Amino acid sequence: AKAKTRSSRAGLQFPVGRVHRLLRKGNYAERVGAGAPVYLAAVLEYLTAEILELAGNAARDNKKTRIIPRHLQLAVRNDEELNKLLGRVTIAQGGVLP
Amino acid sequence: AKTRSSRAGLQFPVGRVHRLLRKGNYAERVGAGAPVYLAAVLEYLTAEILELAGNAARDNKKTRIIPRHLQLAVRNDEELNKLLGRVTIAQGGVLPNIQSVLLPK
Amino acid sequence: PHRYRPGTVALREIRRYQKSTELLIRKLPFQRLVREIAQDFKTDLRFQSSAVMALQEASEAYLVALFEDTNLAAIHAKRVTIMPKDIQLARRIRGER
Amino acid sequence: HRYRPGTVAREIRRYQKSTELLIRKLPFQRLVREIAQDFKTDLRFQSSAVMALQEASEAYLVALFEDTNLAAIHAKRVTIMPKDIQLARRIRGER
Amino acid sequence: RKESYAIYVYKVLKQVHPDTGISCKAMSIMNSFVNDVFERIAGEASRLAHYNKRSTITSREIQTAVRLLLPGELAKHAVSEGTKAVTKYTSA
Amino acid sequence: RRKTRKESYAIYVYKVLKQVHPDTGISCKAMSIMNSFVNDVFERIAGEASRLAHYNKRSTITSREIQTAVRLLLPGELAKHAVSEGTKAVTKYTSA
Amino acid sequence: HRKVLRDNIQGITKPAIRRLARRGGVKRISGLIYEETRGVLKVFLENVIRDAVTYTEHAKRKTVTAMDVVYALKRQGRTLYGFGG
Amino acid sequence: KVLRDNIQGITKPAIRRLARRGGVKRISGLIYEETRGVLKVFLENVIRDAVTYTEHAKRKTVTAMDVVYALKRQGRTLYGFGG
DNA sequence: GGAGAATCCCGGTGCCGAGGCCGCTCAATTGGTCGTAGACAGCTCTAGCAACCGCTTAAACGCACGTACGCGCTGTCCCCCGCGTTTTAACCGCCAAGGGGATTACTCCCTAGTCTCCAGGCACGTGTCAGATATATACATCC
DNA sequence: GGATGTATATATCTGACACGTGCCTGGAGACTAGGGAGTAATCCCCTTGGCGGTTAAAACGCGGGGGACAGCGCGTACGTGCGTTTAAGCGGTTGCTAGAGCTGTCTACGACCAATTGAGCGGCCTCGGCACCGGGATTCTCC
Repeated sequence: AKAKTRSSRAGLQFPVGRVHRLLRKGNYAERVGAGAPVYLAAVLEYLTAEILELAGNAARDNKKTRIIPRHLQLAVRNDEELNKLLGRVTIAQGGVLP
Repeated sequence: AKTRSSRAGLQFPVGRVHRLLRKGNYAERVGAGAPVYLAAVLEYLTAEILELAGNAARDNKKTRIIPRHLQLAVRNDEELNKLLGRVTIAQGGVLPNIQSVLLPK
Repeated sequence: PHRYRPGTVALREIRRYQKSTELLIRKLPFQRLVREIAQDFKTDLRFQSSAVMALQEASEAYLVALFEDTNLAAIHAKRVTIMPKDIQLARRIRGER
Repeated sequence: HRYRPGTVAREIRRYQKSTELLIRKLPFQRLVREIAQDFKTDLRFQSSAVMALQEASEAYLVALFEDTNLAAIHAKRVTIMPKDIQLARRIRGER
Repeated sequence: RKESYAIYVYKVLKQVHPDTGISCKAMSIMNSFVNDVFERIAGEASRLAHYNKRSTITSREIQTAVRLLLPGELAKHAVSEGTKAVTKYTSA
Repeated sequence: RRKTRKESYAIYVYKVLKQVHPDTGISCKAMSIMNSFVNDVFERIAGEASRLAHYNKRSTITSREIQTAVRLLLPGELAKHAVSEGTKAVTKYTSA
Repeated sequence: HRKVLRDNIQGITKPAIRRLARRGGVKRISGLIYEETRGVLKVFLENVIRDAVTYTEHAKRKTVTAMDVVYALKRQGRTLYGFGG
Repeated sequence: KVLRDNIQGITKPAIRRLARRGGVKRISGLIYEETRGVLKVFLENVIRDAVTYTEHAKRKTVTAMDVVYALKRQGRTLYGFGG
């Protein structure tokens, strides 16, 4: 039959096969279930989109059409839950909140 | 059937450390001398903490080590207190320490 | 009659409670509090007694460590009485609130 | 013409709006090489490595100065003093 | 052959903001971010499987690791997204 | 049915104690604390050596990984005496 | 289904908070400290119990064990020795 | 060649700028030496681990990934150099 | 300085239950063998790191003057401590019931391993504008 | 009201961003075999709930003193501006060195099987440590 990717079956953009490979070759357990890479890829894609939307809103507020680390820093620190998740993380060339 | 701890001259079990390494999902393979090295380091740290704990026990006219003595031994040592800086010892208490600003004059 | 000066009893109690290791909160009230907090995450839960004891040990260690930093802040402000702003500053600099 | 002491500290708004590094690069690189001299002789560095070190250290110092200012305000002052840095570092868990 | 997530990040960006670019430094920051969260979730799921004497990492371990690691509403929405994806993948 | 055998380090900690303090005993709670300490140190060193092997694209955890992990985790003279103890043990094991 | 516990934070009485502050080396205490400490303790317990009940539910049990609490504390950087592990 | 007073290369105006980005108005004169000592301690703690990682790999050049791992292992994750 | 007094510590007394010693069993360790892939050594080679140099100019440095802030002293008053009395609920020791977690045995289905085949992502090469820097300016902040 | 830093608009314009090519490595499809996992049943232990006593702690109220807080004065140290000096940054150059990739070899590790001994559980005892008491000594507050 024709080869359909596993991420097109789940309706995702992130690579399910690469995530499965990185789970297998990362020494996490002896076996890896069939739906664990799909779940993980969906979660990673969701978090990526959540950050990127706020960063693009920040970029538009500053009359820019291109996201730079300053916009990522602003988007993260102005959001409560994202700031809690990335609390011990430093973003290079991000600055601080005025 | 000679044991590996006796070959290495140790008290801790080299076979059990090897098995825990092989079954802990740390790498595909485990070297032959890794369990020996790790068992030696574990026994060294055990002896280090137990010596101070026993000294603290003797300073209090006791002949058994209790968690209070372990707490005293760990917190009175500059490097053990840094190794165990985020560890809570149950029934250990604190170190007697009053700020000098609160003492009467 | 006889009355010790305000502060002698405080230092006496500081020595007394720094020399001991037992738990300073009553056990039945702490257990009721733990069950009440837990009934909001799942109903009809059961606890091992050792679980409640571990919770109490951790909570008391946390509170004593917080009071030490609170005292440091109160002294920094040139006071001997601790106030809620000292707790707030201690938790702010630690990274909790 | 002279601005009141305080008005030219404008500087807070200027340096909280930008993102560039506030320490110069050659002195920091010399300091890093001198510090690393005591762990192993004849070491080499990627430029990427020195820039990462500078980013990390500047972020650390800015985050420390924020807590130092909190302590100075707690003591009902506006000037930061070494005792403020010491209190901040001690409550964090570094002293 | 240094594999990165740059193209998938770009595909997602084209969905949220159709007319917005991104620079190399911001793209590398996003790559570091996705690698970091992958490592966190995978390590937590590994520990969860070890605690229960299991050999397999399944979607249930991933769900519990997400509930342990993400705060508040992020966790709820990520759980819904993951469940929806696994449901779509299975019946297909 | 039958009580499952639980594993601990009680006998080895007791042997080390009888080596250091021949006339001192130890209670049950203190032995549990020592067991937890040994397990925690084991897990820390093993995880750090695992990350070390993954960073260099290796498949084997050797004694070099253990030594580097001990140097990364232990502070001050603890690290020096630990690497000397480990090296001496490995040398004696190999010479046999 | 048992009963619904309510108003149990007041069981953390004032003498007990005074004893905790004494072991903390504190000499004088304001009257507004007790409610602040009750709130702080409630937040701390909520976080730890949330994580412990998560572990308990993943294991598909109905009883919370001591190892659940140990894991919940450890994943927050507050390792506890003496209760197994 | 050996190096000398390079901690004095961290000038006073640079420390003032770092404090301005932190939101500080007035600065005592004794803050500069304190800040230099703190920075030196932090740098030593990070560079020790970075050189350890470099020596374990049998390399002579310290790379950016060594710094990234050294910062990560002490709870100071840094995005922007991991590739 | 003494002097009366709550308060703490040492010695001595029972007295117990938890620590220390021992036998039996079985599962985990050890020894031996074989296969094979990971690791190590040697060679090449090219990118990138170190070193030098010359010039520009912006940033650091040093000095003086003024003023705003930190610090010390004093007085007030309120609110925390100490103590005595009363009231309440924790704790300890029972008992009774049952549910749920651990164990055992069996089935079966899902995941690893193998191999084949193809397509998607990644370097390489190419064309174009978003954002930075300049020049001028009205404006908002400040004294 | 005048000074002065501040955001706004326009012109330049380039180096980084987005797009088009080959291919080869990694992902997908198909088949096979075995062990991990789920189900059902059994059982006992440990969790929940209740009662009763008893007594130690908590709660409450009153008096008083001492510590927090506000105000005032003063002097010092920090900021601000200006002129001078220095060294960082940039653009080049060169050299060479170490990290990276490739190839071949072989030793060390996993896998499997058999033998056996060390370690964990169940008993069996006995003394360090603790509650209680008495005496002496110690800090503590008033004269």
